[PDB]
Formats: sequence, C-alpha cells, structure tokens
Amino acid sequence: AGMGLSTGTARCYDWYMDYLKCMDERKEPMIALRREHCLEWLEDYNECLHREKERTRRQVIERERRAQLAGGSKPA
Amino acid sequence: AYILDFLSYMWEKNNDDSASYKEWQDFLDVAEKDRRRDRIIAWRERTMYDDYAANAEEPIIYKR
Repeated sequence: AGMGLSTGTARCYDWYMDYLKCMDERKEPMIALRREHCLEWLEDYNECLHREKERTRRQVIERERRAQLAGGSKPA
Repeated sequence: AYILDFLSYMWEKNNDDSASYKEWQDFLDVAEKDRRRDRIIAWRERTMYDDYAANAEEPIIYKR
C-alpha cells in the first residue's frame, strides 16, 4: 500500500512517514487538534507530491521574462 | 361500639412510623443512586474506533 512500482517504496513515502511520525508523537485528544501542530510536515509532503510552489516560482520568473521583453526591447 | 375501639387499637398497633421513615429514606437513596449513575454515564464520547487520538488510552492490539 506504500510499495513502489519500480522501486522498493514510493517516491514520497518518507515524507508521508515523517508526517505520520509527527502525528504519532503529539498528545492532543483529537486528530484535528494534532493536525494543527504538524502542518509543516504535511506541507512538505504535499510539495513532494505535486511541486505546486516550484511551479509557482517558475511561473513568476516567466511573467518577469515576458515583461522584460515586451516593455523592454532596447536596441544597441 | 367496642368493635370500633378495637379496630382503632388494631390500626395503632399495625402502624409503624419509623418503618415509614426508613421506607422514605430508601426510596430517596435508590432514586439518588440512579440519578448519579446516569449523570456519570452521560459523559459519552463518540468517534470512530480507528481514532487513535480520541482513544489514545485504550489497550488495543491490532492485526493488519
């Protein structure tokens, strides 16, 4: 259920295990209360999964590159 | 008219006021114990059995 398709484990299995270890070591009587204290590991696991923030950074660099070529077309 | 006096004596002999008081006290005690038990039971939490945080203190062994 966490077994890899061509490798031993999945590519983001260890990030998931970090998150579950954080959830294991908290002592709050509710899962919803424990989740508020492990949000950094859940965020890193989601970044392993889909890379939304790396894609966002590349989109911002592309917006600046498209801005420095339309507004700026300076000839020598 | 003597029958009336003897029946009055029979009423007074059969009535026992201390037994009435003990009956009243036992009634109150049984009702109070029911109320106390029910009030403690009503702290009735409810999540799923796999909630390991709400059931953190139960001694559960899993086979998976």
